[PDB]
Amino acid sequence: IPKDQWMKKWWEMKREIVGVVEPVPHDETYCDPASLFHVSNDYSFIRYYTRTLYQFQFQEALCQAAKHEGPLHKCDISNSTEAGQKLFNMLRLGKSEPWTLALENVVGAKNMNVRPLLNYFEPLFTWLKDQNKNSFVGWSTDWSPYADQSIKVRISLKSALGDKAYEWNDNEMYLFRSSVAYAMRQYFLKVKNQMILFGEEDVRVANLKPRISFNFFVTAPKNVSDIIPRTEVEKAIRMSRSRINDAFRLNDNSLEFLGIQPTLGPPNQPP
Amino acid sequence: FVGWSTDWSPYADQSIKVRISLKSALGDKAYEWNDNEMYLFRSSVAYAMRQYFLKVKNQMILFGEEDVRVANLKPRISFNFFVTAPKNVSDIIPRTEVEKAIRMSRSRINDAFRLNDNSLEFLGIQPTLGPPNQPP
Amino acid sequence: MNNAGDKWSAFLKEQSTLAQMYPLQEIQNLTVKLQLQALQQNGSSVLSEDKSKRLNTILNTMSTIYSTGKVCNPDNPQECLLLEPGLNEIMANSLDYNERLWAWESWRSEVGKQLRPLYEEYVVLKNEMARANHYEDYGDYWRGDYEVNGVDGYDYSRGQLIEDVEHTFEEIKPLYEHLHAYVRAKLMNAYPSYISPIGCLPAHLLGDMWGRFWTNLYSLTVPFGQKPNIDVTDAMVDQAWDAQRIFKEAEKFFVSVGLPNMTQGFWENSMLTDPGNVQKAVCHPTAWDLGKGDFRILMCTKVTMDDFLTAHHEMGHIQYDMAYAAQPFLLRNGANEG
Ligand SMILES: *[C@@H]1O[C@H](CO)[C@@H](O[C@@H]2O[C@H](CO)[C@@H](O[C@@H]3O[C@H](CO[C@H]4O[C@H](CO[C@H]5O[C@H](CO)[C@@H](O)[C@H](O)[C@@H]5O)[C@@H](O)[C@H](O[C@H]5O[C@H](CO)[C@@H](O)[C@H](O)[C@@H]5O)[C@@H]4O)[C@@H](O)[C@H](O[C@H]4O[C@H](CO)[C@@H](O)[C@H](O)[C@@H]4O)[C@@H]3O)[C@H](O)[C@H]2NC(C)=O)[C@H](O)[C@H]1NC(C)=O
Ligand SMILES: *[C@@H]1O[C@H](CO)[C@@H](O[C@@H]2O[C@H](CO)[C@@H](O[C@@H]3O[C@H](CO[C@H]4O[C@H](CO[C@H]5O[C@H](CO)[C@@H](O)[C@H](O)[C@@H]5O)[C@@H](O)[C@H](O[C@H]5O[C@H](CO)[C@@H](O)[C@H](O)[C@@H]5O)[C@@H]4O)[C@@H](O)[C@H](O[C@H]4O[C@H](CO)[C@@H](O)[C@H](O)[C@@H]4O)[C@@H]3O)[C@H](O)[C@H]2NC(C)=O)[C@H](O)[C@H]1NC(C)=O
Ligand SMILES: *[C@@H]1O[C@H](CO)[C@@H](O[C@@H]2O[C@H](CO)[C@@H](O)[C@H](O)[C@H]2NC(C)=O)[C@H](O)[C@H]1NC(C)=O
Ligand SMILES: *[C@@H]1O[C@H](CO)[C@@H](O)[C@H](O)[C@H]1NC(C)=O
Ligand SMILES: *[C@@H]1O[C@H](CO)[C@@H](O)[C@H](O)[C@H]1NC(C)=O
Ligand SMILES: *[C@H]1O[C@H](CO)[C@@H](O)[C@H](O)[C@H]1NC(C)=O
Ligand SMILES: *[C@H]1O[C@H](CO)[C@@H](O)[C@H](O)[C@H]1NC(C)=O
Repeated sequence: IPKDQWMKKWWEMKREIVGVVEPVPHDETYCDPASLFHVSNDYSFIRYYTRTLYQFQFQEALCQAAKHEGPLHKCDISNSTEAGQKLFNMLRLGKSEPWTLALENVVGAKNMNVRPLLNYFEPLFTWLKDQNKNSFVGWSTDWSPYADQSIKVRISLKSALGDKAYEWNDNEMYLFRSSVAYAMRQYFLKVKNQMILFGEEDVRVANLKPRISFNFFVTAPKNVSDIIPRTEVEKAIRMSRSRINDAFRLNDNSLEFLGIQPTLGPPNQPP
Repeated sequence: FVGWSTDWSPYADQSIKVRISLKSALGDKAYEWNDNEMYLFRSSVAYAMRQYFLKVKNQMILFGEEDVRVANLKPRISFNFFVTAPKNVSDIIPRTEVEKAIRMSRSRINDAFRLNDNSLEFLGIQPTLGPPNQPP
Repeated sequence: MNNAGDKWSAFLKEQSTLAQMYPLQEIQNLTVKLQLQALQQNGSSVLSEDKSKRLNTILNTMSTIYSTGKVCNPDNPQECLLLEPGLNEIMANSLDYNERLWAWESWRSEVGKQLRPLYEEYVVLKNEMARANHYEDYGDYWRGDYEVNGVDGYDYSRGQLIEDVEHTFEEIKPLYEHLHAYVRAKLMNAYPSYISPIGCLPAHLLGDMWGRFWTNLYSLTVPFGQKPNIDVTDAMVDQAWDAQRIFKEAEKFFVSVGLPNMTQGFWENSMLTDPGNVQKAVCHPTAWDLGKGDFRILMCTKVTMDDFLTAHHEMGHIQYDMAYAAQPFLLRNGANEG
């Protein structure tokens, strides 16, 4: 992971592994994982994962020596000397032997297994499956609470220009972001009388596709957590749409903002 | 000559002067040249530099609106700009490369401001009209 | 305590240098080789003096920044909320979307920004330290705690942990998806027009600051709220259960499975009850294995079912520590960290 792509990766992992999406966008200036105690104090965190499995691997094992018949969550290993001796055979071992051998002395396996956890939670898993008949299981890596403020742009270069059409590389994206920032500056200067220093880094762009159709949203100048509401962005685009069209030699049909529909103009009539 | 001038500098030989006449090319319906127009012009110049360095020298240089330094702004809208290194201000791009970059992407700069090659004069970059093709 | 810890650390460091006289290429005794591995790891002693002091400085700075992190009102900077008091209560009790979002964002903007530049240098320094000890990366050094070699069947490589964890997580995903769907459906009725039925959950609506635990969401996701949970806290009060007999009950439970009794000096040296205000002590339940058959428990035990379970948990640690008392001091620890 490059040093300038930590957070973008982190919130890309939470959206598809944990299924948790950030409420507001975070740039590279944030260090969200460092806000956790175990990250900022140099503690290995994989220990809390394996320990979650081992106990069940122990428990499901200890209920076999205790001769448990019902569900695993109702098991009690008390009054069972065989289970205690089986546990003690590994307890007395300490570090003198590899942990795999210690596991094989209780669970009979050399590698960590996750099946005991599923066996433990099966009575809950069946109920949850029965409780989600009409709801949608899973999640999508494309939705976010701030996606309601995004404006989608669709560009068709080879239709408005035909031949002699430039290619949409990163430089064209920089020019487009600069044009959007200029439009925001013009709107905030000519309407609200507020001098806001927008830049090309304050127009955040995602979901770039070969169609040249992306989603951009304009944030605060240095307060990325703050997003300009979509209504003001639409008003700004309407105010200075001709300049944006001229900057790319497009005319109101190959540069569609998908929510900002242009007005053709009244057909003036004779008397 | 006794004395000195507050307008000369050793790096002033790398400066490119831009002269803009809004009310002649557009007449009426002409926007005013405030700071936002200057930001747009600097962004266009940075885009032109990026295009030149990508399509010729095969070098990816991340220019920005802060790397096109502008001085001597006047009500005529005539200033002097020079393009520096992305984060090495002490380093100035030589004027020849800047002129080549402007020549390469002058149409885009003209379109961004609705000017046509006569109200946007770069004072050193003269455009070419085009050969008058002849019948047999 | 600082002097004792420094003397112990100096002794360990000077013995680590002496342990270099016996390379692993010739040791044939399994436990001797393992003890040599335990005492041979240079750790932070392999870096230069400047790098070591910089690493210690940045670690201490990060720890202090996390500890002293306070969210303050710009209107009145004098009043601030700390992490443990208040802010955790805000994240675990409030049902207001805006308040939870403010708490989450303020905590992750006041502490994370101050920790990003320090963490960037911490990563590089740890990578350099790991590479100085013939490790590809510091994460590999972390994973080395599960390394097993030269057993002919029980061997475990450091790179095997990653693939094993990845394989195991894909078998939990089917259950986690259903649990997440149920949690989202139940939260839909508590925070309307914010939880999409098709997307994920916002990070600030998981009952806790970081989402590490969903326990505080239980009140918002109880399956059958009309049926009370199994609670026996009042029953112990009716029978007058002090914090002296619950440990006896735990001991009886332990001995019911064949595990040995408690030590004679364990009860006398223990602090099973809070010393009040006259004596200042800690309250985190901890087990202590001082050595020479000295096992003790520190716990400000109240009269609660959770206290009973915590007492059982601590007695578990005590029993585990007692089990390997005959092992050499370097091997007086669990098989691994979990
Ligand atoms: C970058 O941008 C971000 C935004 O993206 C910005 O962060 C915001 O900063 C502001 C200012 O500090 C925060 O607003 C503060 O909120 C504090 C928390 O208490 C309130 O939290 C909720 C806020 O809702 C407000 O608006 C709604 C709708 O208008 C209104 O109903 C609320 O009353 C409130 O005004 C709110 O839900 C919450 O509600 C309480 O009461 C209900 C009962 O009504 C109860 O059910 C709840 O459980 C809860 O107890 C509560 O009102 C708040 O303390 C704070 O107010 C103090 O400070 C201001 C000055 O800051 C004083 O004027 C005021 O008198 C108080 O002393 C203030 O309201 C906002 O939450 C942040 N948002 C985010 C997302 O972070 C950053 O500052 C920007 N940074 C930079 C550098 O620019
Ligand atoms: C941001 O941009 C700035 C530029 O704006 C940049 O700063 C430059 O960095 C370079 C690289 O370090 C500097 O060049 C170094 O100069 C050192 C000084 O010794 C030399 O100084 C003069 C340099 O002239 C060079 O070019 C001319 C013309 O091409 C040529 O004739 C010279 O020989 C030389 O190559 C030079 O006049 C001077 O001359 C000596 O000898 C004559 C006799 O011939 C004698 O009369 C003089 O008195 C003098 O003794 C001398 O040659 C130099 O040490 C250094 O060379 C070492 O380092 C490079 C690598 O850096 C090795 O490759 C090399 O083998 C040597 O080990 C190098 O030549 C340049 O001067 C800087 N300019 C400015 C304005 O600062 C920043 O680095 C940029 N920063 C970032 C972050 O990007
Ligand atoms: C590895 O060395 C240990 C320590 O010497 C051996 O364990 C026994 O330890 C006791 C106490 O130190 C000694 O009195 C014994 O002589 C040691 N050996 C035996 C067989 O009891 C251990 O046996 C050695 N391992 C091997 C494979 O030789
Ligand atoms: C520890 O460092 C010393 C030098 O300081 C080096 O000789 C040795 O190989 C390193 N590793 C071990 C395991 O001793
Ligand atoms: C453990 O000790 C208590 C008294 O300290 C004693 O009553 C009890 O019988 C002992 N346990 C066993 C199994 O004998
Ligand atoms: C279209 O109509 C809108 C308002 O109805 C107006 O602002 C805009 O200038 C019009 N565009 C034309 C006439 O080209
Ligand atoms: C003018 O001529 C130059 C080279 O002589 C050429 O690059 C440029 O495209 C021409 N411009 C026209 C024909 O508009």
